Amino acid sequence: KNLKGIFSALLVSFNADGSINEKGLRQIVRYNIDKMKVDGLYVGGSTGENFMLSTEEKKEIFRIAKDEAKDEIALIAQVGSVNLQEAIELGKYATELGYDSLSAVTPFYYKFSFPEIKHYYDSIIEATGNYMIVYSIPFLTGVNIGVEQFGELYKNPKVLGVKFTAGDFYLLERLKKAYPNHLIWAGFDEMMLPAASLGVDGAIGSTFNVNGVRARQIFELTQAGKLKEALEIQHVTNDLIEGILANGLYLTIKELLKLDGVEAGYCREPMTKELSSEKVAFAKELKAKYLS
Amino acid sequence: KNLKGIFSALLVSFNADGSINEKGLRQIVRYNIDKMKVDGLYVGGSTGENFMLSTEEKKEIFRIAKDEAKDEIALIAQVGSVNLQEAIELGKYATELGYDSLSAVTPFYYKFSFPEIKHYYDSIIEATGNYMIVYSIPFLTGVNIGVEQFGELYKNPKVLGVKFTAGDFYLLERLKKAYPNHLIWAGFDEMMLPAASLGVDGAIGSTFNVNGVRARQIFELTQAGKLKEALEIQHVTNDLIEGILANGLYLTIKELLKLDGVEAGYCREPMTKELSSEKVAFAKELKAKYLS
Amino acid sequence: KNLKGIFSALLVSFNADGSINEKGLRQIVRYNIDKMKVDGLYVGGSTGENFMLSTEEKKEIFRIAKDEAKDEIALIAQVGSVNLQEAIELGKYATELGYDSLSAVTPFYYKFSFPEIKHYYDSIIEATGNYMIVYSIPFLTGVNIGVEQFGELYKNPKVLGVKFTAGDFYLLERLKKAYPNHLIWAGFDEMMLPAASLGVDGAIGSTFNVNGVRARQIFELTQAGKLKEALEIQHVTNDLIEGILANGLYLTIKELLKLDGVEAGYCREPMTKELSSEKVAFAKELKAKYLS
Amino acid sequence: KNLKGIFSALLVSFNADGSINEKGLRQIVRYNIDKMKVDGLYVGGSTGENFMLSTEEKKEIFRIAKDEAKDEIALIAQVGSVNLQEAIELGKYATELGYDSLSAVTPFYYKFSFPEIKHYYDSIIEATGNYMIVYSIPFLTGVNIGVEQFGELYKNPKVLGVKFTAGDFYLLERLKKAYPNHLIWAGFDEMMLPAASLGVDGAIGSTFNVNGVRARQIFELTQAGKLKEALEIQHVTNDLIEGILANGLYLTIKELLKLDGVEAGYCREPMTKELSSEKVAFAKELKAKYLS
Repeated sequence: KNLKGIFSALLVSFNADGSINEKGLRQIVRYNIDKMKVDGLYVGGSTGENFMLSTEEKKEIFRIAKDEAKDEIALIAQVGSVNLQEAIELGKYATELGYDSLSAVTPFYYKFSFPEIKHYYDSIIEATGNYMIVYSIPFLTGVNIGVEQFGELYKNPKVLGVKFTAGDFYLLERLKKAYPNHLIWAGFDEMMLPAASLGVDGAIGSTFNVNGVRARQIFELTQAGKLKEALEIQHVTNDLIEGILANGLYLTIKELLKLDGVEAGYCREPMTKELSSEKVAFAKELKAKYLS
Repeated sequence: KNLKGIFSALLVSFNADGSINEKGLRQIVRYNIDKMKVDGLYVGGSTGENFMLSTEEKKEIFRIAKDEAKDEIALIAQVGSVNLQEAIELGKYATELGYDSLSAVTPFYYKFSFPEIKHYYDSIIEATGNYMIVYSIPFLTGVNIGVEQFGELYKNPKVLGVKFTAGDFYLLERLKKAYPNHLIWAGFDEMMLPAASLGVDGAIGSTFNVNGVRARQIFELTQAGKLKEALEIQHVTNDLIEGILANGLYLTIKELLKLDGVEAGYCREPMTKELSSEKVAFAKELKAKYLS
Repeated sequence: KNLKGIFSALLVSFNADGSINEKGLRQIVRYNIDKMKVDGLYVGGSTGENFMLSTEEKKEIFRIAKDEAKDEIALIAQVGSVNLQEAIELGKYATELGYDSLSAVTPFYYKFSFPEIKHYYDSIIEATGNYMIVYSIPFLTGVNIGVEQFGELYKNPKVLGVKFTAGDFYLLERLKKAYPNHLIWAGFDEMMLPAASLGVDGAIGSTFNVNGVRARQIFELTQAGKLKEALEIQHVTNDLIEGILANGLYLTIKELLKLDGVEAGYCREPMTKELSSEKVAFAKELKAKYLS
Repeated sequence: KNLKGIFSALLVSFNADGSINEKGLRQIVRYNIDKMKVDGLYVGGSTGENFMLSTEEKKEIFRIAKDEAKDEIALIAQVGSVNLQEAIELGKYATELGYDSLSAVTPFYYKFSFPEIKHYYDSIIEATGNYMIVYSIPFLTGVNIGVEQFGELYKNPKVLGVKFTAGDFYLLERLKKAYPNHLIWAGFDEMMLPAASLGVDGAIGSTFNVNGVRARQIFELTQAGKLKEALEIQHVTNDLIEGILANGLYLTIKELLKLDGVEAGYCREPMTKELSSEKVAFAKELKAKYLS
């Protein structure tokens, strides 16, 4: 399966007690495939509230997403953790389910050396036999990987490239220059246009769960050099994203899904579980203005 | 029980495959009680390599540590996690095992609001019925709590105080001024003297597993106003700690335990699991210089 | 004069004792106009080694640059300082010489409040009667100005816009969306393409003193939607910039000028004043690969 | 002259137009000598609003301060600048006025290399013949100097030690261990007690202009091992400092000087030049609570 193009970072529907709501999760998967018209789903990322969940819950989500998606789209499994044994267990399970690639966040909390980081990727790859996408998110992890360091990771032929949720466009250019055959997915939806201008191969985004139509337009128009139109659509997109961030990122994407009849559920504690009535009214304004 | 004084942050003995070495873990516990003469153990913190382990492995460690220490010292169980349901489950287990207080790291990775942080602490306390010590470690978590926010957390009468592994001595003084009946444990071993000079109630440290004799001397002498002797002991201690840090923190403390007949074992991947031979020899030099 | 387009941040030629070499400075001005084909010069910026100089030296550079350039190109005078009285003295002098606009760095070193920063700009504008361009360079100053704050600055109708030497492309987009008639000049030469993709109005850059031909090509091709070609030229440009940064930015640009018969002189202490012979040889390789 | 002990960082009296008020500056010098009973004065540092002034103004301040103080106290002249030629000119002037030592902030704004920083210090020392105190203020300058780097600076026998306006007590202890004969002055007044516990040789502080009685008490009680007493006085001191910081640091110290009859005047633009009315009243409350 071609892993280029537009991937939603899959949100998960939770019940009030924090358990997975399977019906709701399935409705989110279907909405992304049928209505957002994504090329793929990136499952178990930050957006899936993954790091607040048990290993069993993470397995449940992988199972559900794949059973619902079947073979209609590409599927990437984020299996990274501070616990390398958990990552390997999850990696094996997603690979056995048929996920097209794994991805793994750089290990965090502790200050791991680069050799420890490389061994972590190499271990998951060896144990699973699957492809690997390096998940880079400096603003959450505090981990910054340089161009030489990416080169060392890329010595393993099963590393396909990087989910680049980072704002350094000089690094972004140098990585494309140095490793032209390795892939890059942009991770900041509000910076899609300038990333696409530097030749990234796709994008993985939480806002694509509701704004997938615009996201594809910006990407395809930019690659075609229709910059004036791409920019107009990036401007509207970012008015919507600005509102979503101000109101509460995951809760507001979910409220926007609910407004279209998707049972997107609660957020998982210790995140705030439910929007206040004021913020629900704010999310309705965003719906009326940008997604009607 | 009295929770003041010197607490070692308990290191864990791992086998080559990353499983727990029960024999070796009870030896580290014994060495702390009998040879380091600590007031208590802080179990499942950063030093215990806790964040790289499964829920079951964390329970095992709590079980073994309590089974060995019995009633002889104070015991604090660090149960914090990005997963609040895990924290609750661990908090209940440790309470049922008889731990004298719980402690929990501020939830990390995601950027949680202060009301979400307070709700996390209040939830663990309500579910367990046990005491709580806030674990503050900004250099790992990126989370900074202010004096006013501590005041809000301390509105819950079961919050005893804070493990302050933080380098802001202005904040430290302000907290002791503002909340005189609440406890503070210093978390940076290499700054014990200046922290004790500001009236902290004890210390929780990784190096006390091997340097617990000097650590008690710095603390007790500083409190008695014997600054001359305390400083001399802090200088030697920091020669040892500078060496430990340069050679590899958890591995070098484990090696120093091994040199005293304690089966401290390997570190847990994704941490480097054993020292290079040259670094083994460096730790033997530290042992000769500072701990024989 | 039109202030859009390509502006070199003017380097200055120093003698061995740190005094201005007039003959060399005029050669630099001429090279930029006649060979780099710039739209204008930005005089007295970081690149001019401005902050290491006396007030009289800054005035002599303004005087010389303007006498050499006459009315052939646009000229912007950076007059910012921690000293507001100095900034006003320089602003008046540059305005009297006929500079097309002033620019001023946000006052730095001390942690100024935003109302202090706004008063600083309004004060320079009132005293001089000239236009003003806000010079934003967070990586040197530690000052970060937000969208709402730019709006307060832009309440003064003499503020034309901002020199944006910063790497936050979400802010960049939001600024162009919120204040579409105010101008933005890109300040990071190695990020020109993605900046131009978002509709910046020009660029101010140190490397344009030698790479002005390619810099204009990237900028014009990007705005025309010729991204494939713009990206190829940005990749070569960045191979050159990477080498310049590794070798020493100001000295290396001066070395590349010298190789074309421009007497670009020494750098000013406390910067290193001269390249080593090894680094001169390195600059010759850059010349042979990228500028021959 | 003995340079150990308590040094006020001299505040400067400005007129409404920003010019030096000589009468007010002499009154501040007198008040420090006669009422605060300081060991000495640190002239031309951040507290003196130095970096917002012209070279001539800085000279006037140095001349006036020495003329007023004569030989009654120690005097240190801060002459550092991004302009090394200015630093040398200022250093020569203060030296020939008879200042007991010079001091110089690490060059800032530009990202200077360590050999450039060392050459800056050696150059000022060579040109003046005077002793040098390294002025380290990381939170303003972003410059961090390590133990080994201080060793390299200390190879010049005229480098006496460091004004440590920094929060790292581990570094503080290491520097005192490594270079026992070199001096350290604490730069943060609100952390005087823990700095004194680690054996610093004195303190240089802005709040000593108004609170030098308690400052000397904390320093001396701490050095005698009377910690419970020192801590009490440190608590009251930090209540006053917390108020001062919240109300506006330099303006509020100046208001407290004015409330004791000293014509401490305005601050210099671009700093806010006078307190708002409500903040005048708050400063009055500080006077009544802590300095009456």
